[PDB]
Amino acid sequence: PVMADLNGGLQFVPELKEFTAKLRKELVETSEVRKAVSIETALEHKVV
Amino acid sequence: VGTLSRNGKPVMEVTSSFFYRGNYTDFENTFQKTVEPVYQMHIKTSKDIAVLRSKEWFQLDDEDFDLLNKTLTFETETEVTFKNANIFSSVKCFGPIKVELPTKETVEIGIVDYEAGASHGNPVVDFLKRNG
Amino acid sequence: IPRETIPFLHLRKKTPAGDWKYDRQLSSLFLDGLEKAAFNGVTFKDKYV
Repeated sequence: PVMADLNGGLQFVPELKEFTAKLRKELVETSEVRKAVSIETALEHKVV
Repeated sequence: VGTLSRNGKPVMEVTSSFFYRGNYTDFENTFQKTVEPVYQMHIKTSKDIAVLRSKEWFQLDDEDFDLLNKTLTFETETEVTFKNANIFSSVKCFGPIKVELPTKETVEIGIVDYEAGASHGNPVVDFLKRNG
Repeated sequence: IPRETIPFLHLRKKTPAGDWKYDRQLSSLFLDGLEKAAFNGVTFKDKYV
């Protein structure tokens, strides 16, 4: 039999579940924060 | 606002409001100090803390202070000179930010320190009406 | 347990690569519990199975 490993080195990133879920947290945060700080600075401007 | 004092301590405040009927266009000699209602924000998330750090007018005594899951009260007065009926020639909105402790006693952690020239509104009280 | 020899009964440990190898130190703990079970014996009082 032939086992072909066409995984591209993801065996060697350790604790992949938490690592994946870090990356996803930091895009959702960085987006969500910057969407709220955007909306509020365009209701300040609209009041002043 | 009259303040009656005996032996150099306040006893009571008299608050009379008069009204000259007529037609005035004298907005250079006009002003209004209101004391706004006390606004309460529950800081749940880390965007709530970031939206608040956005605001130039949210001064903190220690900028490293942890806001997360704390409850904040904004005790705010706003002084306001005029230009016309609708446009303020100056806005000021100040007074202390307080955090609820686990006793339910509140304690001053911060200041509000909004200033401005020409303005069609007070952005602080708008922010706290929606968010608080 | 002679060094450079695996017992017949042994516990394993997951290595960061993700295989399970004979861990000597886990395996000792197990066999020491098993030595005492054999002399003194084990209780299961209050265990529900």
